[PDB]
Amino acid sequence: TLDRVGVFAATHAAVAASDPLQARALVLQLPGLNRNKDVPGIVGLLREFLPVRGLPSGWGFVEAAAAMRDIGFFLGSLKRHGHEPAEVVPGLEPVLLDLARATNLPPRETLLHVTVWNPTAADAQRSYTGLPDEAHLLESVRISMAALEAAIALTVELFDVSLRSPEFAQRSDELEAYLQKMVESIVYAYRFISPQVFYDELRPFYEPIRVGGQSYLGPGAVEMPLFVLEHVLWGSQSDDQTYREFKETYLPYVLPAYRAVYARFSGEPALIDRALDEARAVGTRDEHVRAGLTALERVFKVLLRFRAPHLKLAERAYEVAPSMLGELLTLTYAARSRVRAALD
Ligand code: HEM
Ligand SMILES: N[C@@H](Cc1c[nH]c2c(Cl)cccc12)C(=O)O
Repeated sequence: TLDRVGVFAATHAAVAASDPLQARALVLQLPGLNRNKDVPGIVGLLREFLPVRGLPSGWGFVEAAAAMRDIGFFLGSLKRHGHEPAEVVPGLEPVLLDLARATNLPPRETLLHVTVWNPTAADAQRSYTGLPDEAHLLESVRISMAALEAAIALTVELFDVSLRSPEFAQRSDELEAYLQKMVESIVYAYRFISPQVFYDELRPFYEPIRVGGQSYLGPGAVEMPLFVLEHVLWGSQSDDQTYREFKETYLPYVLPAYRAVYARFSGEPALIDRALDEARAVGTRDEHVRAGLTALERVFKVLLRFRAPHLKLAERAYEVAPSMLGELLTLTYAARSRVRAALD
């Protein structure tokens, strides 16, 4: 039914199935060490598989990203106990920079490494804490990530589709159905994840680390390239500084394609800006214009069905949240309102 998801999931699975450092049984031991707060043990465990003499030259993106995933869980772990991994692990930083080069991504772990590039089986899944809530946390992202990537593709395609065309409404309705997975993610999180366990036990593992003379943020669903999708959809031309800064902050953490998608659309008006300009020039008595705008409004409706419940979720945990959440929600409502005013 959401048939575009399959190829994305299949590329994720290629990385999930890769164990080039033969680290599976070793990374499974990390949660026990984190529970004991055993920093020397954690370093000693990494040094058991960490390449000291470089990366095998037969490797490609898949193996390098898999290697970054396995070393990566030790990065957030060591920082969680108060230590810069690059300061406490000999030869680690060069390795991290080599993997950042091989994958064209930061020299640490990201959301991608800890979720969709991370195998799902109990005898294989990598984790910081080994907690049920962490298992649930990773799954919440696996629900929607492949659908999100498909949604980005659909958004780029929709950009060049004229509102006068019946394709616009059809494409808009299809983009909605993919973004509905974002809502499924939140419903799943609110049902299965303890806010208190997240804040007290999970969140301490996602702090920044210093590599190469700069700071790199830890894994978060904030790194999901939804912001790129909405760059193209509504936000590219926005003059909100805080929002611009927010997008530029997480940009390095997404796949290179989406960094390129983002670059391509910064110089153009957003989809919403073109669609509304077209609607005012043609008229709303054109049925394809009416259906186009109606379906586009439902796209904004589903984004809000993710974003509003997600704010409550974050505030519930931080009751045990960064204000940008509220600001982004307000912006999205304004965009939806513009689409509504196009029909009222
Ligand atoms: C208890 C669970 C969760 C908490 C406490 C939480 C909290 C937060 C916080 C505090 C931010 C602000 C950015 C920052 O970290 O500084 C944020 C942003 C974000 N989060 Fe979550 N989150 C949770 C679950 C999820 C889930 C399940 C998803 C989707 C799978 C998700 C997707 C996003 C996205 C896409 C953003 C960027 C802002 C936006 O699009 O509105 N989060 N979240
Ligand atoms: N969405 C929030 C909560 C979060 C932290 N790490 C996460 C992971 Cl690893 C998966 C899903 C959500 C989160 C964030 O990006 O910080």
